[PDB]
Amino acid sequence: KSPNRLVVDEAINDDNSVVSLHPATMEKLQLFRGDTILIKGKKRKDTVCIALADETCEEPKIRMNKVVRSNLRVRLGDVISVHQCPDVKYGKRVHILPVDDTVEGVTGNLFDAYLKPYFLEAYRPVRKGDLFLVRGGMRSVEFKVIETDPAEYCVVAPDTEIFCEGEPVKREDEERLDDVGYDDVGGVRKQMAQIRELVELPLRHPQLFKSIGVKPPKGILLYGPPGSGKTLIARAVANETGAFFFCINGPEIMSKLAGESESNLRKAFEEAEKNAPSIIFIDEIDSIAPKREKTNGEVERRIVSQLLTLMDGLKSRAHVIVMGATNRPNSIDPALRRFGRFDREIDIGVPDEIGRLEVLRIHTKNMKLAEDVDLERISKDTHGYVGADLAALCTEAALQCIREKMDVIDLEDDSIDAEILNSMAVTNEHFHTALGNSNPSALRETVVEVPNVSWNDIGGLENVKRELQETVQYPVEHPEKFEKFGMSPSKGVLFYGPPGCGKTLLAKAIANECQANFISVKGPELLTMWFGESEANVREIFDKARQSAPCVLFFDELDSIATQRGGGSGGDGGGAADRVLNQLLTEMDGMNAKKTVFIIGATNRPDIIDSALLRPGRLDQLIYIPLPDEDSRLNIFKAALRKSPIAKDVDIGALAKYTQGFSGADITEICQRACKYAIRENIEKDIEKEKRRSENPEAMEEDGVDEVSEIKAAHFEESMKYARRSVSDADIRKYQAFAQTLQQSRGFGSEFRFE
Amino acid sequence: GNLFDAYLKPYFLEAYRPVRKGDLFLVRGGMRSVEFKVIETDPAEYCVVAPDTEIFCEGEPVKREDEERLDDVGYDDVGGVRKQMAQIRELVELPLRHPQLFKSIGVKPPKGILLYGPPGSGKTLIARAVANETGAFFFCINGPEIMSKLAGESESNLRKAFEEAEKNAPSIIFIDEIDSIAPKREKTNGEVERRIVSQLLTLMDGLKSRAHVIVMGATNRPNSIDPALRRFGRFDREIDIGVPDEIGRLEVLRIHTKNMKLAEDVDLERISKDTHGYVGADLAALCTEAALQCIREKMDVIDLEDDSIDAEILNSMAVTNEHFHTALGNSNPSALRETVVEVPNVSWNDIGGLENVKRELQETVQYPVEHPEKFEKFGMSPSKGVLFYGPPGCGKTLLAKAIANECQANFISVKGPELLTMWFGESEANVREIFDKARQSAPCVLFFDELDSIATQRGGGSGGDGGGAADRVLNQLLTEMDGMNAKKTVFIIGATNRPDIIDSALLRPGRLDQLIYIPLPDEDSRLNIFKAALRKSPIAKDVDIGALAKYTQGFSGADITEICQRACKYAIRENIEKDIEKEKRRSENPEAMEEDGVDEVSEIKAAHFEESMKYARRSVSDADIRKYQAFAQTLQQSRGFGSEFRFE
Ligand SMILES: Nc1ncnc2c1ncn2[C@@H]1O[C@H](COP(=O)(O)OP(=O)(O)O)[C@@H](O)[C@H]1O
Ligand SMILES: Nc1ncnc2c1ncn2[C@@H]1O[C@H](COP(=O)(O)OP(=O)(O)O)[C@@H](O)[C@H]1O
Ligand SMILES: Nc1ncnc2c1ncn2[C@@H]1O[C@H](COP(=O)(O)OP(=O)(O)O)[C@@H](O)[C@H]1O
Ligand SMILES: Nc1ncnc2c1ncn2[C@@H]1O[C@H](COP(=O)(O)OP(=O)(O)O)[C@@H](O)[C@H]1O
Repeated sequence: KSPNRLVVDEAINDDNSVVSLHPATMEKLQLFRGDTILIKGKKRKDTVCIALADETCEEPKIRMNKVVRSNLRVRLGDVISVHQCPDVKYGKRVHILPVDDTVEGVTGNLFDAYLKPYFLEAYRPVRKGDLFLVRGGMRSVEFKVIETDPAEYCVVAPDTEIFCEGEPVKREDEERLDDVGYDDVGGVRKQMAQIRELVELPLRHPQLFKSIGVKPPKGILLYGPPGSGKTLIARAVANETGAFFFCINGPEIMSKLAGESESNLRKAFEEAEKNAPSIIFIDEIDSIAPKREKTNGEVERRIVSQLLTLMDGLKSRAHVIVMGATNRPNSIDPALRRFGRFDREIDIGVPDEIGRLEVLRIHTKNMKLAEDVDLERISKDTHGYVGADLAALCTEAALQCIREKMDVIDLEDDSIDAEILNSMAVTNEHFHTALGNSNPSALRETVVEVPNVSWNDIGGLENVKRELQETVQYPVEHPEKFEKFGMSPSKGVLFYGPPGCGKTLLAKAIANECQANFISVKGPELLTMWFGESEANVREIFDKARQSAPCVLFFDELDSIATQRGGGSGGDGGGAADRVLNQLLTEMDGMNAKKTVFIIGATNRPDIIDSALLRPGRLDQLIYIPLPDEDSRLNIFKAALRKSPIAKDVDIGALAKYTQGFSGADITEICQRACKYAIRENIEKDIEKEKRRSENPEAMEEDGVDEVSEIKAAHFEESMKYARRSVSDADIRKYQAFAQTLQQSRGFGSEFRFE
Repeated sequence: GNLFDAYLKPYFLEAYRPVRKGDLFLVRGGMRSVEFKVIETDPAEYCVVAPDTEIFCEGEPVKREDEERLDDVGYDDVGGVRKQMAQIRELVELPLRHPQLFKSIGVKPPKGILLYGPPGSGKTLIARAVANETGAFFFCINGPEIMSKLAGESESNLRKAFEEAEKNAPSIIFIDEIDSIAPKREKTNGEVERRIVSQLLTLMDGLKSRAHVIVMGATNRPNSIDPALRRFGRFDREIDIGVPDEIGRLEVLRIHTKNMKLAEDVDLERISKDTHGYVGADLAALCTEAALQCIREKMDVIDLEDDSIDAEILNSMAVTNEHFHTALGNSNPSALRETVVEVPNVSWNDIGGLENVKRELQETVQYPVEHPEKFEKFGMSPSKGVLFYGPPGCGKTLLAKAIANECQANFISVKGPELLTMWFGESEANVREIFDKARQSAPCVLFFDELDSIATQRGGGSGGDGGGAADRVLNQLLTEMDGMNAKKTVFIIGATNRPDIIDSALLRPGRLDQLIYIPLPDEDSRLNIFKAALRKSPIAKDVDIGALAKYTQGFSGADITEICQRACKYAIRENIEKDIEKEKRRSENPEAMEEDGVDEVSEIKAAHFEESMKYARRSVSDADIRKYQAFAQTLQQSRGFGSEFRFE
């Protein structure tokens, strides 16, 4: 294996003529940064590129994009040869023609529309016969290079002539460059990695499994909310590995007559086996094999059995992978997930803020977004949006831009000029309107997130922070030393104290600091899961916690369900609170084996909490969160005002001294009322602009920077007029009569000295 | 490749294995097994392999003769089911190994066997092993395949199978997934659904006389099928293939890694301890994932490609502990909710004190079962109901586990929340199922914990006046305990923390009528508990323990364990801070020397114990002790009766 032989890799930058290598890789071949490098591919193909040094890449791997790989007829992870050749010289004339399959409906000067920005200031190497993709005008166009002066390869220069006259060329056997790839899917990085590591061996190296004799995975079930992108992921995996893709739709198979439905699956399996390696995607598999409780027999029980038979009908491996897709794991019957039929399961959940931003950037790559568009704000605003909703939002923004452009020009005809299409810019107003018009679809889904709260957002509670670190961070980040002492740490924490003191913030901060997933569940949410209880849902939550390890499972508002039976709980009819409490106890007893899931509970009435929760193996550790002291009150005031442009004539310290018995929520409410007063004052000052000009039309422009109207001492004094304490004095002593009994430290202070 | 150095060189290394011309042998390696057939040898027919003996191997592979495959399932390919394997072997040894004897004796042999357990537990594996190791003919019937086909064809397939099996007697018919063919009669689906099952029943009676044919069913739950299948003659035998225990899981892991070259650092015992709720299929998948991870790591550095990997390359792959750890972390169990019938590892030495309770438990439990021939001599039947009461966290569950282990009896643990969680639209059979699982596992100890949730008195000391959940379960428990007295080898032990509010229906004779009070440990027992909790922790030499026991008054065993846990956490923090010094010093001075002179143990010192004792909390108030004493004395009647009864 010569040093000039490497393994291709996917690149972060999507430039069509840029290849990234580590400096150590280039040192072995005398390659320098910014040079011109030839790469040889398969089936007698080759390309020319330029090199950039990136330290993130590794020596064995070379980074390229999809277009270069398509030109080289190679796939990801394949082996290529890299050579250097200084014969690449400046060319005089290069003749390029577009592809007929992509230029339908657009007629005009494609030169200034696409090629002029494409070759502007970039010395992109060009080889005769290759193809490249240009994105613009809300579409993508394939251009195939026809001729060039310097033999086969050349460098485009400002003085180089670019010939483009001629009819569009006809597509050859080369694959489409607009098909789905790994760059067309966003927010599913972990699941994408799992699927890639599951399917890399059976697909990229099939014959190896004839030699080793180990059975590769066969059945994969993807589940998630509709529109989350299961089919997109399947198609991307199939395309980027070069596999043959056969798509089976559940409605189509089920709709057809009996016997035909059984024959279609057999034909599909036969074709996939004959065209191995291949991927069979059974879209919407829930319709074919529903749960056995349906009690509908005859034909309903035939095909599913046949399906099971045909799942076992694959007598031996044939480089064939079946990929199911449903909405809920419990929707299908258990017999489908036996050993050999469907062994692998992946959850494609609703994306988070970063995933939503990635999807938005994916769906706007053909659009010319204006400079004022802020996709980060849109990603923050869209909560409960699946990728389909984001795609629809982008389409609506594009359509609004098209409507605004057509409002002023009556283009009509049959083909819009390419320059006109490229001149359309989508602004922030279109996105705002489309976002306001649209509605989410995955609001009720349990979100598994990594919170943004850190320790710096919490005012005080330093001892609680230290105890939480010792309790949570060490068992997971440093597990190799806990086993040395032979003592297994407890995984149950219960925060108790006055309401609005920072228990949820502490849970989010400890989840974020350990870089662990966070799941938040409330008592009303547990009770709302139908009073004709579907008792599996609670278990589902723990299941979602089990596959997301490491994770922090936070239960809030336990006082609604976790009250003692009869002694301190209303509703003696029962069946709702007691049932959920028993299910929680059983799940917490059964969760001890995961070793990486921490359960945190919060309550505001620790005296009436059920004693069954405090037993070992359950939330047996108790932490008391008190009202913040004056230093912590100063910290909370500073934290609440981290963004508000507060005026310089402020004290804050006397605010902390004055606010006794006020919780953090009360401080936040005081700041909110001060902000409202400042808003009112700013509005009244803005009204002066209209009033003065109405009283005198000859008034001059007074728009000398907008009046900030900072939070001044007057606003704070007005807000403090009705500042209400949320906790009475009796609450503090009630909590103290539980903390001291749960500490046993008033009489044990430095009184145990032994040698 | 060079199969010689790959397989034969280690096979004949230092072993003087006799070799006969014409035989075959199996060599395991490279994640596979290879059959080698001996062709020739110099000393006539038999010879002894020696280091100076030439080994010729050049030539094409031979073609398989009528000899059976050596990779087929056998008794060594099944693990963790030793008792059930013995039962099946003793049930099928006579009809299969000695068939014609049943034409002479005239006694009807067993015909129908139903194996049940969680999916993936290994029912088909057991059936195939039994069929192969007895030389019987094996016909496999799959429920989905029979049910899927059209009407009339489904009835004809069973008839053809029975005809073929009878014509090729002795034989075993395995009806895999029999639950689909004959579900419970409550399905209320008629016509075809009622045809085949009836036909099945007919074909179960269609075997007019014995024909050296054994039918072997396989379902998931005994109550899933209709009762008419288990009539006299159709399906008379039933075996439960439950989820394996730690030893069974270790056996399965060793079974599935016999073709793999495990590295020296692999500790399968830790994996067996870690995997809880894993059926054999899950363990097989885990081993396959570890092997695949090893293959990926090996392919990461070499681009072998071609079409056939060299045998030496395959044999060079070693599976390490990191691969097993990663695969175990990735995998998830499948039998978590199954009732586990285990033999606990707790012994008397793990319990601090309670010597009188240990003696009473021995007299109550061990003697009636280990020495039953002398109880009948006196003519008095011992009671089988014990109720532990006392403060929480004092060792009632430990006592139950220890008494189960000392008698070498199975242990089943059930909690009140588990009983209530069995749907509030109660499937009332589940409680009975537990007792049924106790009945077939005799001798067994059935331990009920946290009875205070369901066993409170009706109305007087129980919340939720709507009813239907706690009272129903209490009535079912009373009925089952009344009906359990006939087994003579099942002991029911209950534990509660509020004996004053317990229902008086439980204390009647024939039920948990014996009461034992477990008190807070005394100072000697506190010393014993401190010693037991620290049996593995490397405690420092500057410790007293005795003054710890003296100081901890009103602290339960759980409190002592929590104190030790907090001390361990403090030691962990100190060790982490000391480890950070290795990075800090080298960052402040890159020319620092290697200070890795054995890892700092950071033993539990007096400072850690003193820090932990700062917030050491008593879990029981002083009122709890007197509340329990106001029940113990009334349940003992011994304050006024001490050595006051002297008669001759
Ligand atoms: N994670 C994602 N990234 C980018 N696009 C997505 C994503 N999820 C869904 N989409 C878009 O949604 C459209 C249809 O979604 P689809 O995959 O059919 O839904 P389902 O997964 O329920 O079958 C696709 O055209 C795709 O562009
Ligand atoms: N110690 C604190 N530091 C910063 N913010 C706080 C603190 N305590 C309360 N807050 C504010 O109070 C609001 C709600 O408090 P929350 O944590 O929900 O109360 P609880 O602990 O009762 O759930 C949060 O938005 C948070 O900003
Ligand atoms: N006790 C066991 N020992 C060894 N392997 C087992 C055991 N139980 C299950 N397996 C493995 O599980 C695989 C399939 O299990 P199977 O017997 O088909 O499940 P079921 O019993 O539900 O039909 C078999 O290939 C076997 O190797
Ligand atoms: N006498 C004792 N000897 C040893 N350990 C004990 C003792 N009492 C309590 N423990 C410890 O307390 C923990 C839980 O006690 P447990 O037996 O569950 O209490 P309960 O009897 O209320 O069920 C166990 O892990 C055990 O190690």
